[PDB]
Amino acid sequence: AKILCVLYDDPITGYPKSYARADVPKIDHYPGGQTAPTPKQIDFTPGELLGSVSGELGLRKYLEGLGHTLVVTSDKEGEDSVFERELPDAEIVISQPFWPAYLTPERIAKAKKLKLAVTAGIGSDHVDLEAAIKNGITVAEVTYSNSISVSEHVVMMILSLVRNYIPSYQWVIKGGWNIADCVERSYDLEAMHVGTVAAGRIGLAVLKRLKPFDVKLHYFQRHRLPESVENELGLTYHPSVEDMVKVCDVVTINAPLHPGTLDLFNDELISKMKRGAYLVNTARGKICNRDAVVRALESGQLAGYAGDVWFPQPAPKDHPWRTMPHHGMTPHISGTSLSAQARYAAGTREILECWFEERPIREEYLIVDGGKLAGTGAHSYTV
Amino acid sequence: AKILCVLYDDPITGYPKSYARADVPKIDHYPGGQTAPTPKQIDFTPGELLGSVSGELGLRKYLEGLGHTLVVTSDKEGEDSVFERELPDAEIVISQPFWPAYLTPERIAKAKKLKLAVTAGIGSDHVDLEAAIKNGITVAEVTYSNSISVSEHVVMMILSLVRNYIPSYQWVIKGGWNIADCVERSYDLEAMHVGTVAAGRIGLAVLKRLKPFDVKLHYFQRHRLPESVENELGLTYHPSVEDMVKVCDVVTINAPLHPGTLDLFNDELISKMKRGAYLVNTARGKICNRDAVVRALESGQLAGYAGDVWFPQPAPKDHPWRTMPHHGMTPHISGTSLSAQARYAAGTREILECWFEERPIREEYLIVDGGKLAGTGAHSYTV
Ligand SMILES: NC(=O)c1ccc[n+]([C@@H]2O[C@H](COP(=O)([O-])OP(=O)(O)OC[C@H]3O[C@@H](n4cnc5c(N)ncnc54)[C@H](OP(=O)(O)O)[C@@H]3O)[C@@H](O)[C@H]2O)c1
Ligand SMILES: NC(=O)c1ccc[n+]([C@@H]2O[C@H](COP(=O)([O-])OP(=O)(O)OC[C@H]3O[C@@H](n4cnc5c(N)ncnc54)[C@H](OP(=O)(O)O)[C@@H]3O)[C@@H](O)[C@H]2O)c1
Repeated sequence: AKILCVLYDDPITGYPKSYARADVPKIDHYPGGQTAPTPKQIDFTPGELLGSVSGELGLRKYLEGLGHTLVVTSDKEGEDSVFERELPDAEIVISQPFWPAYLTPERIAKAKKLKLAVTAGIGSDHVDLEAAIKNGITVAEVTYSNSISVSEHVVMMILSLVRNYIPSYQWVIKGGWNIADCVERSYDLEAMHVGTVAAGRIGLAVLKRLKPFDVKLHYFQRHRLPESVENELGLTYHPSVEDMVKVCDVVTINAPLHPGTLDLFNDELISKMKRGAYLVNTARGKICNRDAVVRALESGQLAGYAGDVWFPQPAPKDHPWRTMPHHGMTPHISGTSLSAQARYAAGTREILECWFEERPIREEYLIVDGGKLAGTGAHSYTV
Repeated sequence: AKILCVLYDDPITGYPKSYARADVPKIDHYPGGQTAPTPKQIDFTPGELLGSVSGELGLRKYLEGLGHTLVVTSDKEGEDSVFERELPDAEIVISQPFWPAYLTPERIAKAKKLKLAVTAGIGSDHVDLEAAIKNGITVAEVTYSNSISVSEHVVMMILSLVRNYIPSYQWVIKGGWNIADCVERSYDLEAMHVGTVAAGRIGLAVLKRLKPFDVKLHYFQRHRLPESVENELGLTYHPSVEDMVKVCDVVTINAPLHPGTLDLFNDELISKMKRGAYLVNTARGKICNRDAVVRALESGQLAGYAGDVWFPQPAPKDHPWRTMPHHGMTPHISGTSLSAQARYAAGTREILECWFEERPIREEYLIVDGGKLAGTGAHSYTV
């Protein structure tokens, strides 16, 4: 069998020979009890670069040792590329959302042998779920593997927007001081109203982290959390996005991309937010209308916007989120920290082992299986 | 009486005509129960720029209503400055740590009428305390007014260093994507060992905010906290800084500048930290040896440094912290967010109202009074 694995390029300075620290903390389990991934073995040391071409997610010796062939490449765009050329032979396709091999219906129609599409990470919107259901393709992702990582990125970006971190760092590099230029748009987060769209693995983790900042917490999702959980964190639930955003100084989006959330934050919804509200989006790019975000930033309806997710990915050189005012963007990185890579690489291997040993894949990893949304997919997604 | 007040310049784009938001949250008290400042009146709306020359800390109408004069300038360095020229006459001198009117022994000795030195903010190391003591000068500061603001900046900076926020932002601006370049030094904070030097108003607030990030917490002070709080936040006490930093992935400094902390983090102490440790200093610049920090970053002993405090202030154009590798600096801004300004501006007025009506200044505002360290000064400072 042939496994088709798309990963991002090595660093332009070469694949690293050393690292800033000697190791990473050992993460045994996640909040709520889900165990860390359980592959029989890992062919890497946590802390190493696994998500790039040279890292191979630590998969080669395990796969080739079973008699399979593994194609690793970063070349994912075009019909004469390595990905789309190898696709008709692939039984298994793997890729990361940070450098996603888009599985369109046209590409799935060509992938005659494809049975398993693995998201090395969290979030399978780059796969056409409707077409995968149609063709009997199983879709899995490493649920929870980088949820905590993203929640850290969120609190970081909220604080950077509100406190005006990045323009202030820029005065340091320009040789200035310019206190009044830094702080004429610098506020404390303390006692602001913060609301999250979704209170799942990331959302709940953001709410727990936000709590000791003494903010007023808000959340909107289709199903409420346990009342006991709400009272312990001081949460107000809202039946609609609209009802939540109208009283929020800061909004975080932590929902998956599916028809319920596509183009959710458009001109209309953003106009219902508070004047000068801050918007953070580490979820998926297309949940916010690209031009509606730019446009509320230029007017001041949004005081700032930040996130790591774009559409498409990679973002083109002229993508307007690069140049819109008052942003604190990164490329899609929060879920591919070295710490997180250790977890979703182990989880990717666990899924493969389950596939090739004809053991069932963890129910929480599943998105679609047997021609339907299944597992976490039926809980979090819509088609 | 004459009040001489030193403030930073208005923005180079002009004193703002509008703000990103309509108001800021009203802060009633601080954690632990200390009330917010209690002036009889304020002549500003919270959220306005008060710490620049045009803001005047909202003091002019009040002071001139009583027949006093108020002289305001930013020109503060050297014997040939508006500040030094106006000083021999002043009964009261006010400045902010972010743009500090340094009250050396020489300047204090020439201030023939000086009886009160107020810090519009927190931290009175810019006043020579021994000379104030000897000359019978009251030194006061608005205790707690921006402690929470700094605790926010700290967590922002820890996350930025560890997750590698700023270089990844620059890849966005350069038109790139470059995941592996961003994340070859990107880590999660989760389960790292983090310790603070001091667990005071800032340091405790830092520890409370870091706890739900699931770090292992450490601290060092001169006075150990009781069991109740050490057990409630999972704190490990260390009897010295040396003992703390050798087990810490991340170190925060949150003590005042006095002889017990001057040059604390020198080459020798920094060399006992873990290889690849991250160092955050929102406390005072001189607590870290300027060149030792540069050396440790150039050698990889420190994986990152970040803070907002420099020496001297303003830092000159060629100050090596602007250009050392792997920094996430800002100018001195954390304690002068618009929200923090409302509090210490109200606190400056409360102190002046107490001065002129011969009411006692809040003991906790006091640093030196009656020829000795007093109030908070005796709790936190040494001479
Ligand atoms: N590097 C990154 O930036 C990064 C990394 C990982 C994940 N992500 C994104 O973040 C998504 C979620 O992460 P996760 O680990 O927290 O997954 P999760 O644990 O399954 O949580 C998803 C939550 O979205 C809720 N929600 C679903 N549909 C909604 C809707 N139409 N409106 C409002 N809320 C809705 C769901 O709750 P209800 O059923 O009650 O509505 C669920 O609680 C992922 O799918 C991925 O797209 C980004
Ligand atoms: N904008 C800014 O960046 C900003 C704003 C405000 C303040 N600051 C700086 O941060 C300092 C602290 O702020 P704060 O609000 O937390 O004042 P604070 O409530 O008095 O806290 C002072 C803490 O320093 C401790 N400490 C004192 N001497 C020490 C020593 N020799 N070694 C180790 N720890 C020592 C004290 O604990 P022990 O007595 O037990 O040792 C105390 O917990 C301020 O003095 C100021 O310089 C910066």
